[PDB]
Amino acid sequence: AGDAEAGQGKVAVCGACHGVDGNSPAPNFPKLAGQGERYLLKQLQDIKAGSTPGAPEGVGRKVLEMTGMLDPLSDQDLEDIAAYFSSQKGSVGYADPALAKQGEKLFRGGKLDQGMPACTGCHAPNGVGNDLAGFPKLGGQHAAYTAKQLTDFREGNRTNDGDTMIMRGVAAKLSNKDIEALSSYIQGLH
Ligand code: HEC
Ligand code: HEC
Repeated sequence: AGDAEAGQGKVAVCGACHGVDGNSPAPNFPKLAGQGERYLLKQLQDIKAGSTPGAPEGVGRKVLEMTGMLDPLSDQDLEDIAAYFSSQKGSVGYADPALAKQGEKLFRGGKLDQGMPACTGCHAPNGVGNDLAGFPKLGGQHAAYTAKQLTDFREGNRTNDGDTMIMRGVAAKLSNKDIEALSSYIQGLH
């Protein structure tokens, strides 16, 4: 576990994009505020490994917008940063019913015809996740971000679910329309 107060001092470069408290309105930059600490730590570690210049291909999580950024930070610094954002208050955004009605049916019901589970079992009915398990909070996340993650899991661009193999398999059954719908619903969910 990290020291949130210490992490508050280690995130100046992050602020422009993620916001000082981890809530920015920038739709492609994920909100970090109130995310589970274990999840954030894993992602920081994975992003650090996959985004360093010369990283071996397919390792970790390669975030182009964060190349080299986490390189000077030690493990404990990443924990402190995770603790800092997890301690912040998340926000909720807009769920357009034209999309979010179908998004809700998918989120709660899955696509059992295609063997795809509902999302609620791991990410909770209100999208708060399960951080003791490391299942991320989704509720309130920017739709464009969420949509990109589901697309990346489906297309094999995001592969840092290897410890569980879960999201690659889930996202494989989602259409572009399904992803748009889910992401809209999730943006307003709490
Ligand atoms: C804008 C140039 C950024 C700066 C500065 C930092 N981050 Fe970032 N972060 C950025 C993007 C575009 C993304 C998403 C990439 C993609 O998949 O589409 C990210 C992602 C993260 C995450 C993952 C969050 C999740 O929900 O899985 C984390 C934990 C993260 N960023 C942390 C982080 C920190 C601690 C930074 C300062 C050291 C930082 N980011 C800067 C864009 C930008
Ligand atoms: C448990 C069996 C799960 C089910 C069913 C679904 N998800 Fe999931 N999801 C799970 C884990 C273990 C992870 C973490 C992978 C990692 O990198 O450690 C996730 C992650 C996501 C994300 C990424 C969130 C982020 O902040 O980047 C998204 C957007 C997500 N999951 C969406 C999602 C949806 C919409 C699902 C139903 C169709 C769903 N997941 C099911 C575990 C599980």
